[PDB]
Amino acid sequence: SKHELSLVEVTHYTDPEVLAIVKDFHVRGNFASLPEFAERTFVSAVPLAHLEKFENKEVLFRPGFSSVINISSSHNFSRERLPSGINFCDKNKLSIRTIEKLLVNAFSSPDPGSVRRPYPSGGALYPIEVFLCRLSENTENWQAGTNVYHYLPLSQALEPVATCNTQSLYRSLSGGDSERLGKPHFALVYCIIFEKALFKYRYRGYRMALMETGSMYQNAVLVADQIGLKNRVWAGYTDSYVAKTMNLDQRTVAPLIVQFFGDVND
Amino acid sequence: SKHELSLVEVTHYTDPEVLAIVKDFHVRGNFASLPEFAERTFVSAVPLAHLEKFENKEVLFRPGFSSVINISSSHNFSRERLPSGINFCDKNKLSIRTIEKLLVNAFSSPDPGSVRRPYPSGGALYPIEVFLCRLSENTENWQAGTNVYHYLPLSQALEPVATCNTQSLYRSLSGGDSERLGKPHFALVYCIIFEKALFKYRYRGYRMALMETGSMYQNAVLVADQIGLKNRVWAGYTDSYVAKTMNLDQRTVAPLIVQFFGDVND
Amino acid sequence: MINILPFEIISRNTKTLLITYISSVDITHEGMKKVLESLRSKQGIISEYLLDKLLDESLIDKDKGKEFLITTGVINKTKTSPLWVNSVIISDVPHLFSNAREQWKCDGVFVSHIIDIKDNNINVSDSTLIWLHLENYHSDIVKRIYSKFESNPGVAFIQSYYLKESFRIDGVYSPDLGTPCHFCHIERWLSREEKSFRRNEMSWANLLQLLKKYQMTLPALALGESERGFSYHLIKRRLQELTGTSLVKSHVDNFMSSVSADLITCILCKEPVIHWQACSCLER
Amino acid sequence: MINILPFEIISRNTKTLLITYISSVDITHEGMKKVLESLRSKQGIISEYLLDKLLDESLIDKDKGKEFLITTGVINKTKTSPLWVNSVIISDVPHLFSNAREQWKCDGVFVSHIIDIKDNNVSDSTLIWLHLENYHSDIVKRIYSKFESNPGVAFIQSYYLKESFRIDGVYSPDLGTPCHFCHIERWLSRMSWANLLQLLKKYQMTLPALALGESERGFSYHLIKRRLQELTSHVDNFMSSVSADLITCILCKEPVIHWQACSC
Amino acid sequence: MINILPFEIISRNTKTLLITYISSVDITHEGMKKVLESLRSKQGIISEYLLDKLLDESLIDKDKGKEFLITTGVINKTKTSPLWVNSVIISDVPHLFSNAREQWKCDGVFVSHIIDIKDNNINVSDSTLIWLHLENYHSDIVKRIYSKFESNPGVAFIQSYYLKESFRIDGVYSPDLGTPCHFCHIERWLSREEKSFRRNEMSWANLLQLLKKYQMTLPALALGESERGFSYHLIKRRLQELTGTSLVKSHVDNFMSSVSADLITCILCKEPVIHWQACSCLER
Amino acid sequence: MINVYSNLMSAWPATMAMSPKLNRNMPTFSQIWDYTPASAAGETLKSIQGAIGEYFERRHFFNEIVTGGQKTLYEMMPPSAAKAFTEAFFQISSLTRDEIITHKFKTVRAFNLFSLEQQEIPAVIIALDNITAADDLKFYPDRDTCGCSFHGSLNDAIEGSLCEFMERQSLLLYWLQGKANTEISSEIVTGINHIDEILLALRSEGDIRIFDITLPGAPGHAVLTLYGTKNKISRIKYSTGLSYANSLKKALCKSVVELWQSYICLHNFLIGGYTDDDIIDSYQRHFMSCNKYESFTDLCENTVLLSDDVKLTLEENITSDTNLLNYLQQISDNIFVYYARERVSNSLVWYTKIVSPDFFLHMNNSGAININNKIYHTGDGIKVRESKMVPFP
Ligand SMILES: Cc1cc2nc3c(=O)[nH]c(=O)nc-3n(C[C@H](O)[C@H](O)[C@H](O)COP(=O)(O)O)c2cc1C
Ligand SMILES: Cc1cc2nc3c(=O)[nH]c(=O)nc-3n(C[C@H](O)[C@H](O)[C@H](O)COP(=O)(O)O)c2cc1C
Ligand SMILES: [Cl-]
Ligand SMILES: [Cl-]
Ligand SMILES: [Cl-]
Ligand SMILES: [Cl-]
Ligand SMILES: [Cl-]
Ligand SMILES: [Zn+2]
Ligand SMILES: [Zn+2]
Ligand SMILES: [Zn+2]
Repeated sequence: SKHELSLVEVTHYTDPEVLAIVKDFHVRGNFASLPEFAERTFVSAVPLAHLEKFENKEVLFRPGFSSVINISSSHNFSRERLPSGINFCDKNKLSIRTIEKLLVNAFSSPDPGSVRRPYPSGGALYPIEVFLCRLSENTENWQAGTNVYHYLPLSQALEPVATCNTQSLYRSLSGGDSERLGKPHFALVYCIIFEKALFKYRYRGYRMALMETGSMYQNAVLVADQIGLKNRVWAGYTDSYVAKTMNLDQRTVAPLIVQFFGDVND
Repeated sequence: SKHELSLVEVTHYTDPEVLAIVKDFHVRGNFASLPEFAERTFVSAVPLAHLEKFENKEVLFRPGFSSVINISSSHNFSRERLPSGINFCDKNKLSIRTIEKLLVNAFSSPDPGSVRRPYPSGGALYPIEVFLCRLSENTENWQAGTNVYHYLPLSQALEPVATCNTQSLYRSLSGGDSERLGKPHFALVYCIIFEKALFKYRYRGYRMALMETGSMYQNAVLVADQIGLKNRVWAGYTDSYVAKTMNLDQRTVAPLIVQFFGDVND
Repeated sequence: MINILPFEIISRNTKTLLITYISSVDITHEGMKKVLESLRSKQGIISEYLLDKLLDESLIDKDKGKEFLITTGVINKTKTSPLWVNSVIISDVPHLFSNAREQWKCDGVFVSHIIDIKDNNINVSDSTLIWLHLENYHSDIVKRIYSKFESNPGVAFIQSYYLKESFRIDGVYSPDLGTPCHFCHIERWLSREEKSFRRNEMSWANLLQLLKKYQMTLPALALGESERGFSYHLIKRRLQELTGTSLVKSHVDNFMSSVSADLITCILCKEPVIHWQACSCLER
Repeated sequence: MINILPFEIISRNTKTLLITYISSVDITHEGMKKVLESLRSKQGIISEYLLDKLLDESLIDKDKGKEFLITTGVINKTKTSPLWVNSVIISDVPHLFSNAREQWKCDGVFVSHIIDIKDNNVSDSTLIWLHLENYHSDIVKRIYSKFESNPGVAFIQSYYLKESFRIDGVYSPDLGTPCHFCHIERWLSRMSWANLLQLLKKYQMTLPALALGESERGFSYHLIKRRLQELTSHVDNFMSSVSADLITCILCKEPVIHWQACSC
Repeated sequence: MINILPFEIISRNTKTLLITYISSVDITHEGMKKVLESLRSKQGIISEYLLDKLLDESLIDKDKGKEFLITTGVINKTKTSPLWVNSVIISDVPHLFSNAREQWKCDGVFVSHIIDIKDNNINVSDSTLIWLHLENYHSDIVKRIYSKFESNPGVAFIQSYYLKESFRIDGVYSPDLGTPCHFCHIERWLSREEKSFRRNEMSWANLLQLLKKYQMTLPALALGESERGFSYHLIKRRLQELTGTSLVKSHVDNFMSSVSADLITCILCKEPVIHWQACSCLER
Repeated sequence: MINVYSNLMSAWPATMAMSPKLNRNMPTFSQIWDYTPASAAGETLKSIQGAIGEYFERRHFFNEIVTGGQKTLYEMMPPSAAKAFTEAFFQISSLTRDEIITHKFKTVRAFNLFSLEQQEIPAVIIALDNITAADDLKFYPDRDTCGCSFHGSLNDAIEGSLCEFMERQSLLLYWLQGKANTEISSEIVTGINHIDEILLALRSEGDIRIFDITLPGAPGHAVLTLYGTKNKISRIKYSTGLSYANSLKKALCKSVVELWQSYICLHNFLIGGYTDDDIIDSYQRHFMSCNKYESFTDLCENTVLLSDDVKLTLEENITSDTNLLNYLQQISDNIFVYYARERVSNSLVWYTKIVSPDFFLHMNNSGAININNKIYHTGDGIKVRESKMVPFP
């Protein structure tokens, strides 16, 4: 509001050849991921059998050789990142205040007058937006009936986005694998405004945007761990369905990644 | 070595239509960024004058309206992320041990028998690789003459990659804007192995890879702050030149982002 | 739902061979040949009750015959209700789909009605897939169909039509799922067909065109029986992927997408299309 | 007219060996060594004026020398024209092609007769399309027996292997392109498929197409038309099989090479 | 280095007008018209010493005339030494570049030698840009040139040649910078030209082709003077972008890239190409 | 990369893939797979050409050998040759000379390497399958692909077959007697980045030796590169490579890449969790049982150098550019080239195998072999090695 930017200003520098080509590419990685398509689609090109061969491995620059320079684990002062939560339970009530701690710490400065955020961005453009999705009736809500909000990292405020019911929003965001997912309390959805990602750096802005998105969800990963929230970054969702459900215009903005939050328990 | 994966196993599931199309796209965002092209190229589509209009702003979902839900900065328990270092100085010697703290904390578990890393990855595939580039004569070296290494996050070891001289490696990585950059001590270079990023999830694996890269450099950002290192994520480099300089085969692997490290002082 | 898959059972005198997409088995049982003989007449679907009754007549263990018929590729169990209850085909050449309702039951494809575009007061149930096939294209035909059915609950549309030497099957337009409509597709194709050497198809020439009422037709070559025979098969297989007996799973990144076929070379091309900036399908 | 074919010449301690695709020869006379030395340089093109100039320079005996090179498989007469006056379609489902002769004239394709496979009582320069819903090696062999020797004749076979509709490369005795049995042997060279094709023969029964409906036949109808259109012309037009998955409707072209063990 | 840019100075009797790409100025000074008259004869480059001497003869303040000539677009200062000291053009049609060495000095383009492909013992200095232009294409010609010069320090290559109705200028092959070579380009184009409806151009048909010695030619239409006149201008402008007086900066994401021109429509297409998986330029 | 797939109904194998690699200076490894795998390493195009060529080679000698009737040895070829084959087969079987010359062998086409006279030789020696010469296996039961080669040109195929002949005859006589002509410096620097990178890798993991094991007096250079390591982290404890060329530099460079190729395939076989049930080839299962430092040390510490000084340079000499056919003929007149051809488009492609009953007929002296021939007799070399098959795949 104090720091508002109009996209009309952005669109003055847009190369439309670039925009079309980035969108055409982007859409190749969109999924059609629903329960009703589970038995007639697949996600993995590698069969279930052979998958563990590829998981949690190193590729070498000198395959077959082992002459390395070892580095001690005595230099490590961190925690182990917790296992990524699966099969979530919403037996407990979750406060707005706990969600507020996640959003403030992961995306905003401690000084509410500042503009420096806790992750960097190419050209200080910040083309990625965070939306918050209320997915459980046991989740506490700021404004009744409103289950989608948009977070303003500088203003440090929630902006109402949608009053779609809790069930629909969880249907869209969970895609085909909701059974295993369980019942999380909320989710952040990270989105690229294409024209803001492309207007200064052209094609390289897309790459810079997509990497920015990971810096964001990782701050969320790290922040969540510290306040006692299990989480899971999530890619199994129908991209256009989440957009429609969150009242997003896909010509302007698209969901890159969904991240789930809540407890895992009885 | 204990966790080695051969790419020959990966390449068994590769769709070559997908691989070609992802590479064709990727290359649109490669830069030709050298000192000798400074006066005959540009990077920004927006003129210098008008740039501050776009920097450090919010876009609203309700442009023109201000009815928000404010969240207090009392919930913030973090530090402000330090200003991203520019104009680096290598007056001081920097130890290998300080670089070892960065690599171990940002990319590896505290338990050296574990495989869980401190950032998540789609399908636990981890298609991004970290290379380390020695850029100053005052930087301490593990093995004499060797200024490029490859970090093995599970094995927690450096693997020698190149014995290119310090000057060449800094020339390639700094691109056209080395004057302002200054003299950093080292840099991490993050790289995508295309076939490992695409073999399970197809086109969506590219997006998942590029976001993973940001989770990595952000852990680096956060880790560096805590141990007293200024840093700067960096996109102004000639992509093919950094690959050649680090003896990378561009048909297999490509530099997504460079990140610089060192002191800023007299 | 137990689906019957394509197989044959052949015998001369002594030997008996089951031939399926998965396997070829030398049947040494007498009851299993009987059951296999029974399943070959059954068109597409069959009830687990009826299967058990065929097995029980032949003295086969219900669970140990089901493991046989499933593993050899004669049948498969499927447990998930689809997104679209049923389908209808609306077309300017309904003659071309006279036998399709009967025939495509063995492909596991439930098509309730073949409808003529000339009809009035055509209704459609909730959660239907509307296949609009047109040999003589006109944008207004599609506008009429969208106008009528766009707000029907659970509805979704496919459109098929010809352009130059190609047979175009648009991606699935689901207002619920937020996917590109017909007009997003046809604009992708018309830009591509022009000699610009540029992806974005926008000048002041185009801006002036947009001032006129949006109506158009397409150039396309004369169809024979064979080009229709080709088209009929692609329509069936696309309906089968979406709503029918799955034979080969589709990846999630191209399940909803357009399919374009060159009628000369017979090459298919599956492409996901973006929303046209000027189209209004998202705003509705 | 005259195409100089590929060959090698090993030549050592006075002796010289010509090896062609078909033959092996001890080259006695030294002027023929010069003829064959020179002619190794050509790539598949010469007017008899060219060839006879080379011969007469050598002084072999221009008439007989052309006889030698034709015999040995060094050179041969290539048909300046397109290779086929018309096509004929022989089938175990000829009812499927009743109107084919009438329709396909519009696409520049000229099928003269449809023929039932069940027959008894085929021109010069004829392409024979043998389409079989019920495949058996002996049915193709039967058709190869009746017309293998016809002047300028060629053959093409199509059939159904479970989910795949198969169109073999064109088998032309005159052109020297591989037959159906070359296709089957290279496939089987790799309960198996051979195990299956063995029993079918061994207990006397054809291989049916797996539940072909109208739409599959329509898909097949049109491929056959467009393939006939392609043959109405590099070597690789002929030495190329087409394979069409009936589920996914994906066509897939693959090169053909002979089996050495095969007679054709 | 002070570069002179394209301008005109025109006068009839009373009035005097400077016309440049940036501006049009009504000159009311007498010394400035003299200086402008002097700079128009000077071909391309000029020394800050000589400029000051032209200004000093006319009684113009050295810094206040330099601000005039710079801002109005008559000249500009440039301070950065290029990646390539000089250029050579090697061609099968060297006649086509007889006057190019003299002419392209006013475009700020230093071309040391026009070389015939027929010559033997052709040498090249360090940090040279080799432009190989071929009307009659053959891959072996390029192999010969790469064989000779690939290991020359600071070297880089451009290749130009015709294909179908198009004039192809490959991206810059710099062994130092690690960029795609000629063969990476021509393989991009040949896949694109085939009727596959598929990006990847690989079957067992191609695998068998790779067994034969890599040599080829290209089909292309008959060139007139005009198609050569077109080609000559594109070559100059590309050399000017790379090594000459910059008139319009290029973005960093397409500076090194290929440029393809349709000789019918006269449309340009700038495309960055990837390394061909089978090519060996990276391994050298 | 490449990534060509063919269905179960195809004439073509299920997979051809070029392997991706991080290091631009490591060789390209291309591979074909269809129910052994054929592979090749080196420069990118050559890696692909090799792998295709290796697959074509194996296919022909396992599936496509057309016999040409059924004749006795003296009926099918000239008399001096038929004696030579008789005396070879006499050693290879318990069967007697009466049984051997009355027997009608299945025949394949061949020509004499020196005179170009056409004749036939026994198919049993050429074909690797049981069905082609089934009733001839009692005479010659252990067959292999020594001297085999596939190429688009016949001169190339024969050049290839000759190099393979010289490799294996050199290797066997090396194996049996222990004598090598010379040792090249293990710290030699070739100037070729992918060769030097491999050698530097090897010296870091373990030790190498490099011996010139060429047939005494022969022109050219069979170079044998050897690797061992005690290192407990390493899964490859032992590897080897062997190539023959006119050039010592070329033969050394080829040898180093052959080594890397065995080192890398087995390494991957091992780390992948592949079991004994995956290893089918007889010579491969042997090579795996040899993966131990014993193999290296047994070779190295028993090698006798006919020139004890170590070669710091890769220079030529008066012997190395003489005529290989003259050398071979001085030893024996009876050296035959099996040949075959196929049409591919408008080209001919060619298969060849160089065969001689006056040399070793295969490279497995733990099986049934002609141990007595014009280059070796029983009791010349190390007696224990006459019984044991060389550690070489
Ligand atoms: C970009 C991205 C996408 C992901 N998508 C999914 C998903 O679709 N479904 C899922 O169950 N987990 C998903 N994950 C979580 C990973 O599977 C998980 O991080 C990985 O298995 C490692 O396990 P850990 O996080 O418990 O250490 C995703 C992670 C990332 C970074
Ligand atoms: C993907 C990415 C690329 C970047 N590239 C550059 C660059 O090329 N040059 C540069 O000076 N800074 C670069 N930066 C640093 C940003 O300019 C910096 O984060 C931003 O101006 C905000 O300033 P701060 O990080 O000091 O808060 C990059 C940052 C990111 C995340
Ligand atoms: Cl799956
Ligand atoms: Cl700039
Ligand atoms: Cl109506
Ligand atoms: Cl020269
Ligand atoms: Cl050599
Ligand atoms: Zn639309
Ligand atoms: Zn045949
Ligand atoms: Zn190249």
